Amino acid sequence: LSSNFGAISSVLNDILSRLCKVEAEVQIDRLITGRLQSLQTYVTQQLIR
Amino acid sequence: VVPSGDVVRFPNITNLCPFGEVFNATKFPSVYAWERKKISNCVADYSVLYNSTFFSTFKCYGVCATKLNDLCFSNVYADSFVVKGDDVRQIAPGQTGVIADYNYKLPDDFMGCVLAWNTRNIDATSTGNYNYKYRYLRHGKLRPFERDISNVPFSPDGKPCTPPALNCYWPLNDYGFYTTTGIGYQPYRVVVLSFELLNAPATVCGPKLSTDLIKNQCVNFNFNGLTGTGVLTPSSKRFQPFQQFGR
Amino acid sequence: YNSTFFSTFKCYGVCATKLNDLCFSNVYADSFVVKGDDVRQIAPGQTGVI
Amino acid sequence: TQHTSSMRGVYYPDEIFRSDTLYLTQDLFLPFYSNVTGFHNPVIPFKDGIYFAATEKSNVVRGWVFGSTMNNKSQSVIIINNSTNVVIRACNFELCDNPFFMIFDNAFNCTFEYISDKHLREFVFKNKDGFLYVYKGYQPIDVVRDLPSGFNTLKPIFKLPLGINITNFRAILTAAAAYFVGYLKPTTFMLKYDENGTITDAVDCSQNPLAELKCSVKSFEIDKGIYQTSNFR
Ligand SMILES: C=CC1=C(C)/C(=C/c2[nH]c(/C=C3N=C(/C=C4\NC(=O)C(C)=C4C=C)C(C)=C\3CCC(=O)O)c(CCC(=O)O)c2C)NC1=O
Ligand SMILES: *[C@@H]1O[C@H](CO)[C@@H](O[C@@H]2O[C@H](CO)[C@@H](O)[C@H](O)[C@H]2NC(C)=O)[C@H](O)[C@H]1NC(C)=O
Ligand SMILES: CCCCC/C=C/C/C=C/CCCCCCCC(=O)O
Ligand SMILES: CCCCC/C=C/C/C=C/CCCCCCCC(=O)O
Ligand SMILES: *[C@@H]1O[C@H](CO)[C@@H](O)[C@H](O)[C@H]1NC(C)=O
Ligand SMILES: *[C@@H]1O[C@H](CO)[C@@H](O)[C@H](O)[C@H]1NC(C)=O
Ligand SMILES: *[C@@H]1O[C@H](CO)[C@@H](O)[C@H](O)[C@H]1NC(C)=O
Ligand SMILES: *[C@@H]1O[C@H](CO)[C@@H](O)[C@H](O)[C@H]1NC(C)=O
Ligand SMILES: *[C@@H]1O[C@H](CO)[C@@H](O)[C@H](O)[C@H]1NC(C)=O
Ligand SMILES: *[C@@H]1O[C@H](CO)[C@@H](O)[C@H](O)[C@H]1NC(C)=O
Ligand SMILES: *[C@@H]1O[C@H](CO)[C@@H](O)[C@H](O)[C@H]1NC(C)=O
Repeated sequence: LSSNFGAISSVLNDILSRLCKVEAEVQIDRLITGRLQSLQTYVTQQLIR
Repeated sequence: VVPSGDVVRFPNITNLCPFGEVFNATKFPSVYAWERKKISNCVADYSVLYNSTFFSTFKCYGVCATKLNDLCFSNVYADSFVVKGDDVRQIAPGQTGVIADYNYKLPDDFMGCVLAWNTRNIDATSTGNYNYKYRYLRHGKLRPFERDISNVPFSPDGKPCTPPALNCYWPLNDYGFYTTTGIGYQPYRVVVLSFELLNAPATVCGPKLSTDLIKNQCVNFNFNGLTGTGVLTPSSKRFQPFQQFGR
Repeated sequence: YNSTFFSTFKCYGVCATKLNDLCFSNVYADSFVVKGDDVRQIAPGQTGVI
Repeated sequence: TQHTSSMRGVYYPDEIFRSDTLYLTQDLFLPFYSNVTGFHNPVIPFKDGIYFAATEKSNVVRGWVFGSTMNNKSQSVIIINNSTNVVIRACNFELCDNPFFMIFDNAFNCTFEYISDKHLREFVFKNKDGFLYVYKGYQPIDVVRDLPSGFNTLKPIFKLPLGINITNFRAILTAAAAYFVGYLKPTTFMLKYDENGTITDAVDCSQNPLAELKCSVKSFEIDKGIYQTSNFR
């Protein structure tokens, strides 16, 4: 959860404190995609085990 | 559950930032010898500038302009100089030109704001104001936030020379400022504000009102611009001195 | 740097600071004259008379 | 003569209060078991930042001068400590041939002023982005004629907002003690942070294959067997 995935920061509340909506959604979507694919990796490994 | 509450905590700072001292000075330096001043321990209201000073250029990198009132900055430096009208577009990251190469360079990862305004009534005379200079010859470019105020004679060979010679030039040129020229040949005063966010205790901050603490309830807190949502409990953890928050 | 000063200078596809270590292949120069308010129409994705 | 800097010159490259953690980075650091040059005054070059160590008892060394050409044609910064106070001054000094503990003839055209109110001193000087970072640490050494083995972290004392090149520097002596200089190189280190926010252990990933294995596994304890490592060589 501490990876920023190419965004400006890994903390979700610091991107919303110094950015505007159009420019904040672009940064938030990278974190959303990274965490979604991390959780997908976890569930696939669990299925095989 | 949906949160019902709000907590705002800010440092106890009452002074106003020296807007008049920085923006309204007697005279500004040249661009090749730009001046840096540290700013601390004040409140950046900037609402007093609405009836006095009007900026042709105001652009902010790394933050939003509408978020500057609820935010709380850590270390602020102000860089002041004077350029002409057509050089104001060179005060930006990733730019080239005489000013961006030999006089003033910005980092690519720049957080701050650039604000410039026109001053023809005070910095321009009828006979000519040949007081502001800029460097147009130099062996190589400049690193960011560095200056070179030397005035040695220049020669393309790379060796010292006495400037009554043939291939020797004085590296500085004078801005010729009149009151009867175009808009691209009029004096402009530029101030670059450089700040960093969320490292240290914040000393210059914003004009927001504080609020009493609420304990043991899911409320939206705001500690020096660090917004969030959670429940607040007393602590027994010990911190290093001058360290604000931990993760 | 001591003769010509450009009101407008903007580069697409490259960075302006990378133009000294770069080596180009086929260069064409297109020259014309417009008025002051048409200079913003010389850009991709623009509309207007020009 | 030449000595060896054994596990010396580790500083804080950042500022966040951090509990129990390990962090891998590449940065300008001092390589482990690398050469240092000892002096028991030449114009020593300042390439990318330096580590300066002073073994002294009577405090015969007094600050430094950093500059480009050591003339009055360029800015130079002087950081000295006289009997009462420590002063930092960035001006166009007439740099004399041999300074004493009066260093400059005149001073003109200048901006930055700052006045502030056997044993070993260690300093790290790093000039970047128009700022000069100075880190300092202290050591209660016994009698020796070499830089001792050990590991001590360096506290960041102060950064100066002065925008000049620094290609040369020169120490300033009073006219028993020795000083050693080492150069910083871009290397890969891994650091461990304890439960108080301090650095307690570090390793250089380019020194030994065992250290490269530690950097690849990202731990200090490894078990019996065979592993595959990355390229930190
Ligand atoms: C000019 C650079 C320089 C810097 C940046 C510096 C930092 C520095 N050294 C200190 C201790 C101190 N440091 C010194 C002396 C020295 N320290 C040296 O690096 C050298 C070469 C001498 C020799 C003159 C002294 C006399 C004290 C006061 C405590 C003591 O007696 O050691 C202190 C006060 C620490 C405290 O009171 O808690 C600071 C801020 N000292 C310096 O001299
Ligand atoms: C800081 O000073 C050094 C030395 O004065 C500068 O290095 C010179 O760079 C030019 C550029 O081509 C060379 O022709 C000189 O030979 C260099 N000098 C030496 C002694 O090697 C350096 O450029 C200065 N810093 C900046 C940012 O300009
Ligand atoms: C006409 C020959 C064309 C050669 C091919 C072009 C290569 C790239 C160079 C373009 C010239 C840019 C000049 C503007 C920058 C300096 C002027 C300034 O901003 O101060
Ligand atoms: C007033 C009626 C509004 C109708 C709804 C709008 C539709 C989109 C059209 C907008 C008009 C753009 C005019 C500017 C472009 C031509 C002028 C120029 O650049 O040379
Ligand atoms: C703003 O400036 C004008 C300039 O004349 C002045 O008259 C006015 O009083 C100022 N506003 C306030 C609130 O002082
Ligand atoms: C640049 O142009 C000015 C215009 O007068 C000229 O005087 C100067 O010599 C030129 N620079 C060089 C290096 O020739
Ligand atoms: C310093 O490095 C050289 C290699 O350039 C090496 O030969 C020498 O032994 C080193 N010095 C010491 C004291 O080991
Ligand atoms: C700089 O030093 C030279 C001698 O090296 C001297 O002649 C000159 O006057 C000095 N400059 C100033 C401004 O004093
Ligand atoms: C040390 O130098 C500063 C620099 O001007 C001076 O103000 C101070 O009096 C000096 N102290 C002593 C003891 O010489
Ligand atoms: C430097 O000093 C000279 C005289 O010694 C003066 O003419 C010049 O304006 C000064 N420049 C700056 C940037 O102070
Ligand atoms: C460091 O942290 C531990 C555990 O939180 C604590 O017991 C100790 O007092 C702290 N300080 C020091 C100096 O060890």
